[PDB]
Amino acid sequence: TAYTPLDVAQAYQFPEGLDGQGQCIAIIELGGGYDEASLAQYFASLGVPAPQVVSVSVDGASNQPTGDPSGPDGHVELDIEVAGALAPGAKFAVYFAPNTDAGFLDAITTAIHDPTLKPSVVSISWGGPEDSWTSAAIAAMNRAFLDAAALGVTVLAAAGDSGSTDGEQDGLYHVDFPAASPYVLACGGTRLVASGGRIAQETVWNDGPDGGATGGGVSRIFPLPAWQEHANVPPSANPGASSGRGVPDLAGNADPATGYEVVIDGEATVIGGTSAVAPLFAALVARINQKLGKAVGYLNPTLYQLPADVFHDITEGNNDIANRAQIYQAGPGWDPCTGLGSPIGVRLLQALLP
Ligand SMILES: [Ca+2]
Repeated sequence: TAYTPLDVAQAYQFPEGLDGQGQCIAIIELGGGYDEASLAQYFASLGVPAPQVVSVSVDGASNQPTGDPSGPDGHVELDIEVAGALAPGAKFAVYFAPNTDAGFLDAITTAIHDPTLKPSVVSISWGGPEDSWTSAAIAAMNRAFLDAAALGVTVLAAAGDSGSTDGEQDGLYHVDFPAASPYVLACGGTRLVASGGRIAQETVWNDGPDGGATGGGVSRIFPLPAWQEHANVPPSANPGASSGRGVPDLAGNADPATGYEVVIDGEATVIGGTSAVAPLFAALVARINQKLGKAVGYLNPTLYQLPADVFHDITEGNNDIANRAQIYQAGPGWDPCTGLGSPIGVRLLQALLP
């Protein structure tokens, strides 16, 4: 199967009447590139206004599509098409930086502080397991997310496509950064079966070692935040059992099997992965900021205090691609596969009207 971004949104009941207008959404890109007119073509087919999109060169990098769908272009255009389709009245801001610790950082800090585009939400679909980041990068990164929160900016982050071990093949369980940061809205992945706006089934994304699986777990670097105390986060599965930030916060369709119908470098194709969820939730936020007349910024503490019925709870599956230990597994309420679960659009917004 497969769906357009609009089908997913309708599955998650995104609130109607909101196009994200007046909201600028930033997107972080670590290479590759998009073709403007081509994007403008994709939206038309979806029957949506083509959003205004701008490229910002960071550290000497820029919008440079290579033509390889499977290269960074697939990543760039999936980001813009998924969020562009759902918040088309919003201005889009794409920061390209070199694929590095530093370039990643300067991209995040430039968007966050950008005195002209002024993004209210930041969608990030890049990362690496948190134990592979320097201390310096980790510190500057959190300093930047802190800065986000303070400026009223909502930062979302894909939590990874390589199950509970995150492609760090050493036998232990690992979560990705920046999803692990508590200042970030960590986005996991699921397999959505849905029709007519009603969700039939929504399970943890896990197509095995080779099909990809949502990232998810418990950070042994960032401690359990106060707001996760009632979420029933388990200690890390790794030996030592320490206490830590449960990853993700929210989850949404990412299974390629039930993927997104896109157009990447001219070809029609169906792709999934968690790098689609963060731009997806990025559009929801923008619609909500639009409704309230104010940017919602940092949501994490709020989210964990809202009524559970604000979310579609995912209770079946596990994100273990490494073994048959079923680490970690989905369950009632918060779980280290899907978080609180998939947000219910109208419900999220209702609970945020003051
Ligand atoms: Ca659950």
